[PDB]
Amino acid sequence: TLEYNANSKLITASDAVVALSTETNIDQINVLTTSLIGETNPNFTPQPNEALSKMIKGLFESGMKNLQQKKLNEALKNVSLAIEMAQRKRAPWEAFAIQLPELHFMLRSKIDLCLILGKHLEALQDLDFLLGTGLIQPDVFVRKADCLLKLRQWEEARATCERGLALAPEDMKLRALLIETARNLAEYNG
Amino acid sequence: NDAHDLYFQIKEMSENEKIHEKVLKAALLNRGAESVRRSLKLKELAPQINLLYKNGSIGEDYWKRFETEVKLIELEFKDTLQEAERLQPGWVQLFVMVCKEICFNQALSRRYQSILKRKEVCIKEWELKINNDGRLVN
Amino acid sequence: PFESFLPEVIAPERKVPYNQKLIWTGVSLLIFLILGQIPLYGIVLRAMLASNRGTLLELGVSPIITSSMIFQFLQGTQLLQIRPESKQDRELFQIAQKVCAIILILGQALVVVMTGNYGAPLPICLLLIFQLMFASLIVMLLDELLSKGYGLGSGISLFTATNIAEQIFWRAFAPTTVNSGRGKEFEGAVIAFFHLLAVRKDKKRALVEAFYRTNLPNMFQVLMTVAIFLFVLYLQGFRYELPIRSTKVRGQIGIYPIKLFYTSNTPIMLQSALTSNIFLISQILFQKYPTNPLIRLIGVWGIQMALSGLAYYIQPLMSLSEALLDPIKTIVYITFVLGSCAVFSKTWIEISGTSPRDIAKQFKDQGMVINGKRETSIYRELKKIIPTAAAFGGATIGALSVGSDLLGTLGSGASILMATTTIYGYYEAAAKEGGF
Amino acid sequence: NYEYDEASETWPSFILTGLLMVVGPMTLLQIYQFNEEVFKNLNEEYTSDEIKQFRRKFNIIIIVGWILVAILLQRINSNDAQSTSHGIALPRFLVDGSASPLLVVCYVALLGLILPYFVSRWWARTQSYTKKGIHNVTASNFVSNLVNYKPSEIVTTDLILHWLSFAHEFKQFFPDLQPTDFEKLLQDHINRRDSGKLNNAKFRIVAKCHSLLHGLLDIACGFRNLDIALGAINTFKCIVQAVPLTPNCQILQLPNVDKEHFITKTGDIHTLGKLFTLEDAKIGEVLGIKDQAKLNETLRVASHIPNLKIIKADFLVPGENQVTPSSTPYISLKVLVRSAKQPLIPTSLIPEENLTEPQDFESQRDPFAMMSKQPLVPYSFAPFFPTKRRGSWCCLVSSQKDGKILQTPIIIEKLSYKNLNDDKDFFDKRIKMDLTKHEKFDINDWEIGTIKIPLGQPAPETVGDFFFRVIVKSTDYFTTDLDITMNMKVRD
Amino acid sequence: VEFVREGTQFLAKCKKPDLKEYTKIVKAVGIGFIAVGIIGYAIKLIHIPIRYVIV
Amino acid sequence: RVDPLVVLFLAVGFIFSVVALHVISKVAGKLF
Repeated sequence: TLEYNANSKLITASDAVVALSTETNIDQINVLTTSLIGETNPNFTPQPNEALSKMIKGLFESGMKNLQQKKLNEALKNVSLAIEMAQRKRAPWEAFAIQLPELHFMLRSKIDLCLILGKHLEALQDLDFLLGTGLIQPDVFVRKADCLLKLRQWEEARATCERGLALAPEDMKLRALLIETARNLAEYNG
Repeated sequence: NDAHDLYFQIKEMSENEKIHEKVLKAALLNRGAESVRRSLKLKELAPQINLLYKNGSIGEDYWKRFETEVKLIELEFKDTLQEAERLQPGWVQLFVMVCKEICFNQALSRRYQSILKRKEVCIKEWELKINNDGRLVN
Repeated sequence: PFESFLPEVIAPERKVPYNQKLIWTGVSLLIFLILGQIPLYGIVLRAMLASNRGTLLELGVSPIITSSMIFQFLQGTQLLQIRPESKQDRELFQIAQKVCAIILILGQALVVVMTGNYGAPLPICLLLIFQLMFASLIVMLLDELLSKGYGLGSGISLFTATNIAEQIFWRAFAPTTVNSGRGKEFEGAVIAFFHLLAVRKDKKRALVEAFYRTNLPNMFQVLMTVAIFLFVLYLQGFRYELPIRSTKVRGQIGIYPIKLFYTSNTPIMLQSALTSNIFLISQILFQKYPTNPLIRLIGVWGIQMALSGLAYYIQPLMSLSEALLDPIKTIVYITFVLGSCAVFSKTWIEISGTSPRDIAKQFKDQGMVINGKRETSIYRELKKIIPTAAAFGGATIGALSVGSDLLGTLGSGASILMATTTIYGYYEAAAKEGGF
Repeated sequence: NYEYDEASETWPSFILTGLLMVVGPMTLLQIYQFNEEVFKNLNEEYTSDEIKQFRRKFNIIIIVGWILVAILLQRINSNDAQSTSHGIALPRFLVDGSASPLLVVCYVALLGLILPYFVSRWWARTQSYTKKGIHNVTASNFVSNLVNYKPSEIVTTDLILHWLSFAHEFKQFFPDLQPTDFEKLLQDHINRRDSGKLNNAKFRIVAKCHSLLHGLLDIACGFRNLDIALGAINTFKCIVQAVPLTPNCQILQLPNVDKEHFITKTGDIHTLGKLFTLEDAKIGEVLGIKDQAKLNETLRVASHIPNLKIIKADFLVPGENQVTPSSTPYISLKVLVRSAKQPLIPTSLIPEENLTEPQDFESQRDPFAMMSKQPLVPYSFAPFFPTKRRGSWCCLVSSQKDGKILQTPIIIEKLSYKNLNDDKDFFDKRIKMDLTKHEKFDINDWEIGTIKIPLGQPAPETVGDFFFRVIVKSTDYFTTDLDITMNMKVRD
Repeated sequence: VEFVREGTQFLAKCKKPDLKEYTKIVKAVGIGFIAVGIIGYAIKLIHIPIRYVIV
Repeated sequence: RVDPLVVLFLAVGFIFSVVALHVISKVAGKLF
């Protein structure tokens, strides 16, 4: 079953245990309802909003400003808040070809900052998402193999370097990464 | 495992408890997005199933079942679109593109949400010793 | 062209494995063999054990064979104008097969039941018609089933090979006896051998008495037919393998086998049909007119073997005694049958579209070439291979038939050759495809 | 009309001949009637009794024919004995006595009941199984599992065990248990735990999992999915060796070690080469067993499992010298089965004779005949698997532009393990004295195996370099596998 | 006599079967021949007393 | 349109029907 709130207009399943599909569908319906309550015009167009994009850009600029001032802690926080706001306060029916590249452009800077700071697992997961969602470039496999070497996974690092060289065989950093991976693996087996 | 019956449940709840009007539109858009997603999935999976069947590795009844589901999805989409016409006057030309976009948007949203759970499985599998601030302590 | 909704077995959507194929073949064969041993209902030694006369298999496969040959002749004479570019005229020809076969079955059943010896006096006649119609339709459906893909091959060839093997085995292991004055003697070879060896208690005499047996089958014929079977099996593996390579998609290398038995049992069949027809014609002509110069010249029939006639000159030799009796008849008959087989094989390869020119055309179409030779010489290379193969295959088939009829085997060389070819086809297909 | 045997004077001879033609050949045929396996003895010394008992639990016709022949011959010899009169050999009471309706009723029964029922049973039984060897419901479940598979969910061993626990072939064995019980039994097997009462069912389903995992791998390669295929191979390894997947597993698959000591004491030994780097007694002191008669067995097991290594790999087309557009090439690998104890032999020392392909028509018409002539792989050392298995290597090829498996996996079974024998024990890693310049080292004694994989798809019609990825994994041990990339230079 | 010479020249270049292949050939073909012959003979023999009793 | 089992059943049914007709006629002639 499922109960319907009155003042918040949010649907919640009052059952003891629920499946995962039911829960994610109820969450999607809640998101769509919270968007429709806010958007006024009944015949809404897939055209993106303006004030939300302005706020997101302002937050991302305030986060990028701290790099020039050499504060690598609050810059990452501001970038994370910008990404969270972009993923939270944006209606689902907005243009996908405009909603995806902004996420890519902010996630790239977040990845660079997390890699420079010292966090490697978060950066590795961000690289994996960014590569599985449709972005394959030689500037991705370099960083992915870097993380996989920093947290000591040598077979995956070698496979990543090989797949990176199978796309841009003229690269000068993937070759050094492959040399280092081969050395570490030969010390690992011998 | 679908969002088809959840809209009907919300509809029967509205017929009794006088819920708002936009919840119906939300459930309808969700059902339309799911129908579009399933149609694209079947359109992309058809050749591999055909090859598995021709090679003799899937059976004889599953092929008929797949061919039946192919048109069951179209019937469901037509019913959803008729209901969209019934719910709002002149909302059939834009409903399709709205669903076409919310499908991709919510798929991307789920893919991005899954990384928090994806991050701990690798810790458990590789036996990492991660302290606070995400650094390694060997 | 027209619309027809006739019962037909649908082909499997996927390739059937070998075990199911073998089991379906065996089951269909068992059904066909059981169907031909049950007599009709209303009809009024055995007199029905030798031939399938008086059973539900009266017509048998005869209407199917007649429809096949008449439509094959109509296709060969180029009056249908078939074009393989369409996938509808083929189905039209296939349904023409059946619409001719069914009406031929109806006509033949009517003629047999209204003229045959079953009896002129309505319900009994209707039942006798329905039995034959249902049996022939069952046989046709079973052949179609075996041909659609559920069986190892065609149905007619399997049925003929089964009949041949059954006759060969019944001539040797027949439990029936014959009592003519002296006593009861088994009509088999091995059965009578063991019987005369056990009960007579005179082994030295019983061996010669059961080994020759001028009046009934004996053991010498069994040994001779086993030897001829082994030799025929040996001459089936002969093949000329010339190397070919592809030019469209490089990396496709193989061989093209050119067998020795290139015509594969056809010229001997043509020769046998011609000889039977001319012998029957001469016999009927001698029956009609007692004495005439030309009729006395062609053949003088007497006690039925004609004497001092051309039919006598072309009459086959049953044993070595007749051969030694008149050397001229042998030295004419051997050369006649060998030359006829060779000429028939050559004409058949020239007619049936298997001439070296057509093979060269197929090679040019597929894009293949010969390994160590050029492109403009495939025809000149096939001309030096295929005609000699066909001629010598025909000559060898004729010589095998002559030797088999001379040594006095349990079955003629033509029937053993047909059965061996039919079974070797299944064996070669199973080996090439791969199956248990 | 026929005349049936009235005085029993003809049918004895017929039955005697019928019996002889069957007895003679059978008696005649009764009168007429490459790879060293080192683990065949050491496997039966470590298998527990509960598995031995399970594997244990789960000519008279000639003599009777000769006695019947003797009886028939005695009866024949004991007997007393113009137009033609035909007769039959069968006795008279069979057709004219009181047993006349019995013959026809038995005929009608055997024709109408036994034939159609048995034929229908055989047809319904053969129409239910898949060409691969698994049920139709199991294949349907596997396809339905891979259809709605969220790509965000990461594949593990627990996921594939959960998928396996829904096989229909597990229900025919024990129609009382539930899929949760099957998953619990599989977890108990992998974690080396005791079930108490369902051991005879655990062993059964664990021995059955072989065909199920092979079919799942086939279907996953058919759907062009690499992660699920790799997970299936790893799960097969874990099921065979009875060990959960961890980083230091090549050293935990050994027969007699204690994890509570090795894990907590050492933390840098993860492979077998790193283990054989240490001395002879240091290995025992690290693994914590301190028993020489018991240390020699584990050292004989650890130095006899095969590791691979490439010598030369390229795309070859039969009858040409290069790859051209729309041609049909294949893959040619020259591997070297080595032990974890031997040092590396340089590729330059190979005399180049074993690496070249013969150029002859009989050799280039079918390039797999030379591969099909190698000896089989010996029996593996798996004391916890119920049945007895042979080794195997599952090789699958994928692409590098997108990362999708593009053909079903080839499974090789013939390979030569000559380099693992005990006569080449001088070639040890701890001597560090450049053992290539040794008195016993002859580079013509080391065997170089070959692996040929048909590509199944022709070369692209364009011109350029196209990269692939070949993976050759084992299915029994946790050894060193192959993972190489190679490109075909379509040059026209 | 030239025809026999060409025939022998063709027979020379042919590919005769060896012992290992001829054994498989004779085994398979003999098995098939016996399998069809025994079935035909048994069906022909069984139906004599049945056809006596029934008809 | 028609399956192999249908053909087998048709054949066995026709054969058994003919045999049953024979034996029924024989028994009827023997009794009366």
